[PDB]
Amino acid sequence: GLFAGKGVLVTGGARGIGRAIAQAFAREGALVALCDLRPEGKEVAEAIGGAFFQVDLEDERERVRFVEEAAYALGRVDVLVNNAAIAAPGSALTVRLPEWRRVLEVNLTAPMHLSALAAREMRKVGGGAIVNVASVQGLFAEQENAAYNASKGGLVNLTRSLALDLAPLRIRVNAVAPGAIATEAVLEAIALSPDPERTRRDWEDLHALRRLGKPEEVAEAVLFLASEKASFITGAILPVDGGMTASF
Amino acid sequence: LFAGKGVLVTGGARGIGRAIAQAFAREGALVALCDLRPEGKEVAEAIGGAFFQVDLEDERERVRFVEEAAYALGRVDVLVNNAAIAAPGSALTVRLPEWRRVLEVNLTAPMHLSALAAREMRKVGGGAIVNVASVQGLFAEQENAAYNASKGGLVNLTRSLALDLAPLRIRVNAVAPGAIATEAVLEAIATRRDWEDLHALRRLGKPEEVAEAVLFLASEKASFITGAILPVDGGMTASF
Amino acid sequence: GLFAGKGVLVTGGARGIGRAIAQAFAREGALVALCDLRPEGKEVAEAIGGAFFQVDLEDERERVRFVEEAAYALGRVDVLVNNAAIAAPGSALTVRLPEWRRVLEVNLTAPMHLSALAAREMRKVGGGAIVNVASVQGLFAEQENAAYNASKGGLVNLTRSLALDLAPLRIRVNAVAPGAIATEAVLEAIARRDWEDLHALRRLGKPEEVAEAVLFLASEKASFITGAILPVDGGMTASF
Amino acid sequence: GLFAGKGVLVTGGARGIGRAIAQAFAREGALVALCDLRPEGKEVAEAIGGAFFQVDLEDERERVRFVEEAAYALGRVDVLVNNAAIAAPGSALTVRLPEWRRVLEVNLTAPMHLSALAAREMRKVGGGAIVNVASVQGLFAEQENAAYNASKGGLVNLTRSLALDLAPLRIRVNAVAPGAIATEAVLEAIRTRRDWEDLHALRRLGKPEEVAEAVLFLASEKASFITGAILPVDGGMTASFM
Ligand SMILES: NC(=O)c1ccc[n+]([C@@H]2O[C@H](COP(=O)([O-])OP(=O)(O)OC[C@H]3O[C@@H](n4cnc5c(N)ncnc54)[C@H](O)[C@@H]3O)[C@@H](O)[C@H]2O)c1
Ligand SMILES: NC(=O)c1ccc[n+]([C@@H]2O[C@H](COP(=O)([O-])OP(=O)(O)OC[C@H]3O[C@@H](n4cnc5c(N)ncnc54)[C@H](O)[C@@H]3O)[C@@H](O)[C@H]2O)c1
Ligand SMILES: NC(=O)c1ccc[n+]([C@@H]2O[C@H](COP(=O)([O-])OP(=O)(O)OC[C@H]3O[C@@H](n4cnc5c(N)ncnc54)[C@H](O)[C@@H]3O)[C@@H](O)[C@H]2O)c1
Ligand SMILES: NC(=O)c1ccc[n+]([C@@H]2O[C@H](COP(=O)([O-])OP(=O)(O)OC[C@H]3O[C@@H](n4cnc5c(N)ncnc54)[C@H](O)[C@@H]3O)[C@@H](O)[C@H]2O)c1
Repeated sequence: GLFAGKGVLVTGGARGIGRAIAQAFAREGALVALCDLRPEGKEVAEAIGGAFFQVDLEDERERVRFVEEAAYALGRVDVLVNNAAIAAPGSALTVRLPEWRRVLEVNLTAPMHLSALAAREMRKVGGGAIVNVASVQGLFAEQENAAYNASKGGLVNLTRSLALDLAPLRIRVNAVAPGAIATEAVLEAIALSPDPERTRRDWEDLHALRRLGKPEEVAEAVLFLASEKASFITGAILPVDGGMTASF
Repeated sequence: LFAGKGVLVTGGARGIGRAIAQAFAREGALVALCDLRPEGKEVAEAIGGAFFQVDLEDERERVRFVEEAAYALGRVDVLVNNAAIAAPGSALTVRLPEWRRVLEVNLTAPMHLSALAAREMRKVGGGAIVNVASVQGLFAEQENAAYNASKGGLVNLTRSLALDLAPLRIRVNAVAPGAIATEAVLEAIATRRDWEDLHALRRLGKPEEVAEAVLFLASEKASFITGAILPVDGGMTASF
Repeated sequence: GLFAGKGVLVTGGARGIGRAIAQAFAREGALVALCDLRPEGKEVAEAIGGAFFQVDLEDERERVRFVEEAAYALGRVDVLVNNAAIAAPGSALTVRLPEWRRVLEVNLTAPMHLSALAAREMRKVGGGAIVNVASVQGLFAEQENAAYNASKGGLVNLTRSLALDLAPLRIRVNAVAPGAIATEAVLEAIARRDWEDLHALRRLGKPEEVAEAVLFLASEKASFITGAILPVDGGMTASF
Repeated sequence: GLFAGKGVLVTGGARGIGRAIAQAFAREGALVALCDLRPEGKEVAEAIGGAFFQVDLEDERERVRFVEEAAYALGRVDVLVNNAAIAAPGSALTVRLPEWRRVLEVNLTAPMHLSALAAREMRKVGGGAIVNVASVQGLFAEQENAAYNASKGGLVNLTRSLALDLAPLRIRVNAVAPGAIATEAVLEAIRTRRDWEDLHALRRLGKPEEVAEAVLFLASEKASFITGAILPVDGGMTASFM
């Protein structure tokens, strides 16, 4: 397929969007290596004949291990998808500094570090592509979600920085900015709200298509940006939000 | 990807438009392209599509194009608004007639054609529209006022269309190309290194590269993408 | 008087934001020349001690006449505020072409033309400033308001174009992008809570609040600000 | 003037834009408290009749102490300007993790923490305003300046987050995004002159005072319906790429 025999690294591929991305790449012929804190990642890799590495991306040593083991296992690195991320509820008034720093480490520092590590391996095969999974919440903010909004905002401009600095290595770097996608994490957030039915309706209506997106739909955008079909696209931020950011 | 689907492409005689027409035809689509330039005839023949000589500045001609194209293809599933013109000059030098002509072709025409095409798309349960804007619709350049204003208008019109056509199951997006090596560019030059260095990839883009982005946005693979503006500029807009 | 003795042109100053802008400049000692199609602009001018010109900005001849007569009355032109605008309800599917074209003429072509005309007067005094009143609806769209969305989107990029081309004449050009403001025009459309909830401040803005932003951008305090689009929306565009 | 009797906190006020900002607020009648790691900030405070606090903004304990002592000295806190910042040359390929983290701490975490601390003081006087000094490099990137581009990008969206969360406390939060400003640091780093200047439509570098004027406006009541906004003060740099 579009990625036959290509080595693809996907962070946080145990479930949700990451899992959809890992499966999409496998369906296109890629040799996939994914990591996650969740042991369920093992099953995902088994189903797609890929490799799984249980990794805590908050730790710089673990990030180094993941790229090394993935590179050795796959034999090459062509694509890196920075999908793993976390959040810490609260505005600047109540978020605790340690939790805030942890979100910045996992959501912003990790993608920066992993991109550098992956780039050095891509150099061996003449280049490659990196896709960062940001969010519409990296372009705009929401109440009580300071750490997430700050870190994703940083990820958006980091994507531009990486695009400029890695262009010489023939590595393109882009990001997708999803709107509300029906992943386990979102279904949980909705189900645990005081009025789940109402919440679901409200979230759906944030999009022009009046429905939540599907993980597979975000995966298709990532696949496109990581493919040679997007050869003149780099440093771009692509919203995959069913029209959310087109109107208030 | 588009086997048997009806696709309308404006300004398909050369450059990006021609590449777009060829790309859809390669994917099995029934393509109807229009242009003022007669060479569009050979493009249609080479890809097995239909050519219509149309002056998009004229509203009657726009109505005629969609009617004739719909009849010829049998259905309309995708519309690509690619045709455009420019009128050199700042607000201080541009003449009103030429300014209005640029707005008619670059902004009014896409609005009108989208409405006409949408009515046909309703017959097949929806579809997709892709507008070819420009980085010069998100930013400006010296002495190119009509182009900058019309393309800026096209960018927000894309958002408007996305909102109003969502109920009809029609997605609407736009691509914003940077410097692409088309006849128009390989004419304005007729500078070289300057334009190339405007991008991080340090080279001009190829028409085919913009076409691939257009095909993606027009495809079901972009099912949750609407109202979006995608730069295809080799990293130009990522830095100054 | 931050603008004491300076000549200021304000379009659409009979009511709403335009009226507030005219009053603000007058309060600061400026010689204000405001135009509008509505007759009540006369009373506004009388109350602030300025000059009123009943003009139909859709007419290019009247636009030329306005700047010429206003310049003569004031003795000099230092600032131009393009505030006049109209809308045509409807999506691309229902808007009439003639109405769409008229919205483009008044909302986009008129500001382009007036800026050029005013710039020639500002040259006499070594430069000046132009402030275009765009809208959040020039950066984003809403349902059934295609003409307004497209024209305001064009006005946003035209502001960038003008800033680039007029810098040589030492004329800064910026735009304000107001969110929901409590003007009679808005009060009519409404005839509430939802519109207020669109802003983080949870209230509609006052015309006077938009005027203050306009005066800032038109002042020397904003000497290194040009080609900028400043939202005056109570936080609306900061979140969904 | 616009800030007569108002308590204003300015970070990194020893030199450059921060110094221009402190001087501007004092010029408008404000009671200014500025901090900086550089001891010469004392001179700025003395010149404008304000208060100086030597502070290492990378340290959370010193940040808490700064707001506490500044609030005590001024008697009230109405405005906070997050101006202090640092950079760490290098792309993601060459930057050292520790320096990258330090840049995030000073450029992004510090403004977040300080905004929270200052907001609690503003609540005592019915609200206030916060202005973050971002950069055009928070909206776009440049070569080999990853830490700065990432932190400023985060600061831009943090500005939106703060605006949404502090609105109820009647606190507006906005940011300015300066282009090339002729600070002593920039004047020393400098064909090179012409190139940097030609990045702006005005074809010249901006003055620190010009950025200060925008900050004053956004922090004033004249900007009462402006919050969560990012205002470029770049002489037209971001209006064009050619
Ligand atoms: N679902 C949405 O609506 C939505 C919208 C916008 C952006 N996104 C982004 O999409 C991505 C995935 O979202 P999701 O909904 O699938 O969420 P998710 O909770 O499933 O998170 C992604 C994966 O990251 C893993 N992970 C988190 N911290 C880790 C760490 N320190 N080490 C290793 N693995 C770690 C998690 O275990 C999880 O499997 C994220 O970057 C998220 O910010 C999602
Ligand atoms: N080439 C670039 O670098 C570049 C950059 C940004 C945006 N774009 C956009 O891409 C599109 C195509 O660009 P291009 O470089 O191929 O230019 P082009 O000169 O080849 O123009 C496209 C086609 O439009 C046709 N056309 C123009 N006015 C027409 C009318 N009234 N009726 C019918 N046909 C008409 C022309 O004959 C031409 O074949 C345009 O919308 C342009 O604005 C191009
Ligand atoms: N009110 C809001 O919420 C809001 C929000 C965003 C942007 N805006 C913008 O602010 C500006 C003023 O808005 P407003 O609410 O006061 O509206 P308004 O209805 O009062 O319109 C402004 C003035 O323009 C005049 N005008 C219109 N067409 C004219 C023509 N051809 N010749 C001469 N005068 C003409 C009108 O008579 C009116 O007095 C407009 O540019 C509008 O798009 C307003
Ligand atoms: N100079 C420019 O061209 C330019 C352009 C865009 C944005 N900016 C922004 O404007 C602001 C000021 O820039 P500047 O040019 O005056 O730079 P600067 O080097 O003078 O730095 C500002 C001040 O911050 C202080 N500072 C740095 N780290 C500190 C710490 N840990 N604790 C306490 N004080 C600390 C420095 O001592 C200095 O006095 C910054 O936020 C910068 O990113 C500057």
